[PDB]
Amino acid sequence: VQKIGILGAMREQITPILELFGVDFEEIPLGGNVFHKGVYHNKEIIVAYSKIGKVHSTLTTTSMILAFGVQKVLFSGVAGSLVKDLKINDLLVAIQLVQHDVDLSAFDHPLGFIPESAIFIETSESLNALAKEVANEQHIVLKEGVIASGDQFVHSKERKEFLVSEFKASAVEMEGASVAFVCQKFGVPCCVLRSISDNSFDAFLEKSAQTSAKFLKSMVDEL
Amino acid sequence: HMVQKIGILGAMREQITPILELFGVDFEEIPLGGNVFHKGVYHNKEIIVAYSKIGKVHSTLTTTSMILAFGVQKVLFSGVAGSLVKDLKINDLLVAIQLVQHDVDLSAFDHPLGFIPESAIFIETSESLNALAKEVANEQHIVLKEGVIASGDQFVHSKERKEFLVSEFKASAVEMEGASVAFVCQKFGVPCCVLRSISDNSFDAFLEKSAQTSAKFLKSMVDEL
Repeated sequence: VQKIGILGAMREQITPILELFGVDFEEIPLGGNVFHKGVYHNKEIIVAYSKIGKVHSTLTTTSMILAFGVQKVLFSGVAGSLVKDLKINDLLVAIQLVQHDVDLSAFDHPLGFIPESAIFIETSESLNALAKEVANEQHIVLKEGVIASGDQFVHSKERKEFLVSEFKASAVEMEGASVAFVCQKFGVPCCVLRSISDNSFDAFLEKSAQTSAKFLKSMVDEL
Repeated sequence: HMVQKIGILGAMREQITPILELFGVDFEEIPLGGNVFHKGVYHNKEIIVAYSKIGKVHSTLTTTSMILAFGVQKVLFSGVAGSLVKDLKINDLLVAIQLVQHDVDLSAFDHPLGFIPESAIFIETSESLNALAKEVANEQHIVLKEGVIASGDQFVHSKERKEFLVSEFKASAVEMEGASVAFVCQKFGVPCCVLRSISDNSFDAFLEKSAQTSAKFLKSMVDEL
């Protein structure tokens, strides 16, 4: 059978996903997290909220793989734009992700680099081409970019500009890079999608929750 | 096979062969998620040893695999740290009573620095493993200090950052993996003890030295478990 992981970066994204898929979902607790497991079109679907920041999101993804056997992972959520051409409500597919807060510069490593790893983590060529396929069939503009992730909420103009000079990043958030890393380590194809959320707010989040559930279901139908 | 199983993590790859050697039994190598796990039997326990790799995502991943894939019920975590206070000097051994993620910053939503929703600023380790470390250090006339340990994904070297960690968190030392391991163990219900040799206040001689010291200490703890 197929086994597919869907991770949401905000708790409010989860209900809209379960309801769109239509099938019953068993609630299953493991290590502080909650995993929703259902059958749709004869595939196992595992859905969960990541929780906040890199340790939380690493734990959730690691448990999704080792405990539920998911074979592919789809991670939606929200990011802040760092460049003018990226406007509120654009959908961005991450080709590369960087942990922006990593600094081993004292040992002569460049910023973002950990030994036995790399500065930029790649996502799955096949899932990304399918997202472009889904987006075209649905008349959505899907833009391509580098996402930066870290355990700070980045608001200041100075930190934003450093992220663009050093990593060539388009957008910023808190979980993406850790999730894509874990998937690489286990040889599990991953796709990370973000709707742009800044350049009064619940409405933006609600709607973006509804439309991401639709886009993910459409990727699953093709898988 | 045995009923009891214990995980032993090292924050430096240099710490592993001394540990494997001192326990003296045969270890089988099991690769998983980019990590290598050494599985052996000593006394009436299965022992699982692994290097954590560097920083918070690495170490969170290794611990989760150790708990989930090999069923460890207790975890002992050794490595090196930097001093933040004057009475903590090179070659001291320190037990972390509590741990904090010093780099977390959600102050834009009015959260105290270090706090993440659904968690706490301070993560706790095992009172009973810590009192055991203390009993062992008495028996062998070894110095074991007790303190708060700060972790984050930057090698901290400036005076401004060191003084923020003291004033904000009352930390006594700083390193890059402790808080994340104590956090995961907490999430699964697994008692955890974190032990650090102080590396500051040549580097390699200090390392080969401390790896021997800490492997003896770790084995002294298991012989009493």
